[PDB]
Amino acid sequence: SLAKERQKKDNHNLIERRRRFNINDRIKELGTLIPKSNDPDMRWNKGTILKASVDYIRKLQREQQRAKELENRQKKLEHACRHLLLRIQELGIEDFLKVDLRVAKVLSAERVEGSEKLLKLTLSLGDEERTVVAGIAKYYTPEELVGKKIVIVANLKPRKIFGIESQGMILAASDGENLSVIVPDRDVKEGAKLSAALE
Amino acid sequence: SLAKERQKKDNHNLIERRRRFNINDRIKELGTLIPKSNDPDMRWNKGTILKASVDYIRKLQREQQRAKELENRQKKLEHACRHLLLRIQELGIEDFLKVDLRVAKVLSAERVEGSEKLLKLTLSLGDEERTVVAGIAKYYTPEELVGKKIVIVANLKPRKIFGIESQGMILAASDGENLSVIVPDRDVKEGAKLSAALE
DNA sequence: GGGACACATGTTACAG
DNA sequence: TGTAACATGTGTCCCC
Repeated sequence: SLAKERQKKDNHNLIERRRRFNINDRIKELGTLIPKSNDPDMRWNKGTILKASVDYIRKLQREQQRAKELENRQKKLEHACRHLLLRIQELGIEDFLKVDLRVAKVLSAERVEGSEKLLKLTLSLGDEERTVVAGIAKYYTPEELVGKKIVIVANLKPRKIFGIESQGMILAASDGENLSVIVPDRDVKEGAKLSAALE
Repeated sequence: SLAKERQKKDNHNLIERRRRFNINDRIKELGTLIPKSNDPDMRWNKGTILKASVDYIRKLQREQQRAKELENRQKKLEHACRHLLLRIQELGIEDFLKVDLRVAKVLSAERVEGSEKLLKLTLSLGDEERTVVAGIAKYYTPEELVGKKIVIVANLKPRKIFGIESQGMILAASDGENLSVIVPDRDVKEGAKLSAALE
């Protein structure tokens, strides 16, 4: 029974060589996130890299109560600014036409893997077609707006989002724990230009 | 020499045994801080606690930088509204505009059990209510103060004493022989913001 | 020469 | 069973 021990040992070896390389490479990542906090006076070993990760987390847990009070405060200041701006009416109509608000008919509603926030969807502006990413996952289901037409912003530059190119942006009114999209009352031909000036 | 051979080993073994104990006891301590894994049936092996803490820090770093941006924005608002209300820009008046002195109204005052000289006030600023503690019980009765409009420092950091949170503190002046609160001369609406009188 | 490291085996749990 | 996850003890390397 010697030919088996030659392979039973070679199997156990690369089991641990995978486990060793796994943990020791995961500690290396931790070393990149911790702050230096000092000059080259202490050598970064696993003993200290871990101790630093613990000490780093506890400090971050201490700042948690401060941020909770800021998010509460911003909900109150956003409500004030929302009402304050209501009495500043100085938009030049030339500066409004710079923005091209357009009606778009939805074609795809591809959810995005590993993401409970963003939804990928292919829109159609008539002749032109675009793909836009929308952070509306937790509220709007994908197979809900397929075929129905919505209002977006067109004159934008294509920017990669979550590894996806999104040339455009979707309008949405929010109320915190719930948000809606913008939708034409009566059906119109998609790709239509929104215009405030009366003709 | 076979003793010196073992003595070199028995020491070498103990030095390493103390090293692994340290970097394993950190992973244990690192596990006490990682939150629940959304699965009440989960195996917490080291390779995952390291992976977990890495991801848990990458997430806390984003949340930290977010509040870092928010407090900057909120600080910018206070700066704008502060320079708004003071049209005649004066350099020497600075260091005092930072103080938000306002006229409040004592809705209800009650003595605090266990304190000889403390008083729990319930101030109204018109817009909102406030609970402020002041140490003037040895001089003012709770029956006197009700309805009396007092000037208070309405933007002091909330300091908790006697388990009650004093949101700002009232103004008082004492000559040593006596003590009085600071009121406005003519009757003005609650929540009126004091300012320097000059032209 | 002592502290940190990676590597090859002995032990336990009880997977898949 | 035979992995998968934790354990110990020994040899190479480092410092400059």
